[PDB]
Amino acid sequence: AGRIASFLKNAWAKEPVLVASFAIGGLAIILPSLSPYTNYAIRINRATPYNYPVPLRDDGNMPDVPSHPQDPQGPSLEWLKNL
Amino acid sequence: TYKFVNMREPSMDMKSVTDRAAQTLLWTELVRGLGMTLSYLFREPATINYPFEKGPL
Amino acid sequence: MWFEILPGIAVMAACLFIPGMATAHIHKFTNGGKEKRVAHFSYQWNLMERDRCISGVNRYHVTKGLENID
Amino acid sequence: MELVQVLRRGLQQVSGHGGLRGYLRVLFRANDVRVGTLVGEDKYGNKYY
Amino acid sequence: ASATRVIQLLRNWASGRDLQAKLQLRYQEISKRTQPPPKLPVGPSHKLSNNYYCTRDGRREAMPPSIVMSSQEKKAVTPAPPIKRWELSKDQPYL
Amino acid sequence: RGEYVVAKLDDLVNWARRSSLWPMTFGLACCAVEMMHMAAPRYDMDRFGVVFRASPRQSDVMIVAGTLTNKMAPALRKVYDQMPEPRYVVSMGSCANGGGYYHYSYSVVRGCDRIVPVDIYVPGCPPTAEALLYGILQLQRKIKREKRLRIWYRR
Ligand SMILES: COC1=C(OC)C(=O)C(C/C=C(/C)CC/C=C(/C)CC/C=C(\C)CC/C=C(\C)CC/C=C(/C)CC/C=C(\C)CC/C=C(/C)CC/C=C(\C)CC/C=C(\C)CCC=C(C)C)=C(C)C1=O
Ligand code: SF4
Repeated sequence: AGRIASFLKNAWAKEPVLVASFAIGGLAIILPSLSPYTNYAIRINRATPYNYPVPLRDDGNMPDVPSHPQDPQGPSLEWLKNL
Repeated sequence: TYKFVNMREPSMDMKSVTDRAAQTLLWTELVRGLGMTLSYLFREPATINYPFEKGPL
Repeated sequence: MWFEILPGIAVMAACLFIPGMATAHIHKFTNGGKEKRVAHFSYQWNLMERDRCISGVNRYHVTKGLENID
Repeated sequence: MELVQVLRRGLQQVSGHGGLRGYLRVLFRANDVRVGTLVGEDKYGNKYY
Repeated sequence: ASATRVIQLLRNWASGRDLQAKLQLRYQEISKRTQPPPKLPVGPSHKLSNNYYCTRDGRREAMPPSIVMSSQEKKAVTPAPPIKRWELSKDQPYL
Repeated sequence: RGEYVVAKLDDLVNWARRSSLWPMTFGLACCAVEMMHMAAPRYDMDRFGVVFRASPRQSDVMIVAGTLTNKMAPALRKVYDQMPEPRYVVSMGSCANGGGYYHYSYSVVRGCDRIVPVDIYVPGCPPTAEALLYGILQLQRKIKREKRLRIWYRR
């Protein structure tokens, strides 16, 4: 405890550069997991369409996908509009 | 008599250490120099233009 | 008296101003008044060719509105 | 108003040196445009300010 | 050539001191270049009596280097008493 | 007339030289220290166009300022030979004008001219930082009065 705190204090005095790099470098590894927006970040990347949403043939029994790009059914992203 | 010139041991208090750490990280004495020259930029130049005016004897 | 410094940077201020002024106006002049088109991707480049083909005068910066079609 | 004071002070410089032509003469030939007081003029034509 | 007060603060603030109290450029505070005629003093020997050179010379009072031993118990003696270690300053100790 | 255009090109060339001559960083002795006072803010040599560039490959006027001695005379002439054309050498101070105080000693060359073609001579021991300030400007008048192309068009 006392040795550890003194070693930090001796570091912070002898060198302020690597401790600052080690500190902010250390954080850059941990909070990405704890962040509650990282699952949102992948959703944003998934939302952005670079290729065409190629249509698929109808054979019945397909309620999920819409028949028109205005129908209420289908994947909607009003979460991202407010976000 | 004589006066010692430079052996001033810096304090190791957390305030002093952070002050030195801020000084090293956020360059301050370098900025102190820049502010110095800028102040010494808006002065009046000591030059005199030649023969139209001449130095004092 | 520090004012004498200003004439030096004054002409310099104009000197760096000419390039950005030139490029913007040259682009505005050559490209039919409109700002020069940017083609960072094939879709933009493909779009530019279609404009040139439908222009008839072989010039991308000649946009024909609804009066072209029936 | 010190800005406009030094502005009008420079204006008294150009008027003091016999108008614009005299101002350009001393700027191009004497390199300094400050006005002074004629304390004397020698026989050879050198004005002493 | 008097600086505008606006930049008087700028030069003062940027250097953290009052320049206008004492400037490097000189001004009317200098001593006048024309001064009244001075009357210089006389020396101590400018006496019109009892100023004989025999009791005033300095050159003719130097003897030849005194000789103390020539190649032609006693206590140990240093050339001079050892110096006394200088005391620390009073007006300004350790910087 | 071709004389007119030659004279106009004459004035153009020398004016560039006299307003941009660069005194070398060549100091010797007592005569050099006050020459710094010329470069000091009091007189500000740089305001007259000159810059104190080292490296005789990039200098015009050589300020021989101080006592010129035997052991260095080869070094100076090597330095002078390295200077490109045009090159001028202002003998500055009485030591470099003939030997100065030590004219009669055993290891001083009596005069900088015996090694180098010496231009305008500025006297003084030392010449005041202003005394050769005229010396530099008086050389600028010498540069002004040259003919060069005028001789070439009449050669
Ligand atoms: C030993 O002894 C010594 C002395 O004494 C003998 C001295 O005195 C002194 C004291 C004197 C001093 C000045 C003190 C400093 C001197 C030193 C030697 C100390 C060491 C110096 C340094 C560490 C710093 C050195 C700094 C330098 C050299 C400054 C450099 C920067 C500058 C801005 C200055 C130079 C500027 C120049 C040359 C002008 C621009 C250059 C051009 C080429 C001109 C422009 C050209 C063109 C545009 C090209 C043409 C094209 C055109 C016109 C375009 C149109 C045409 C087309 C075809 C396109 C010292 C110290 C000394 O030790
Ligand atoms: S001329 Fe005089 S000042 Fe110059 S180097 Fe010789 S002795 Fe020194």
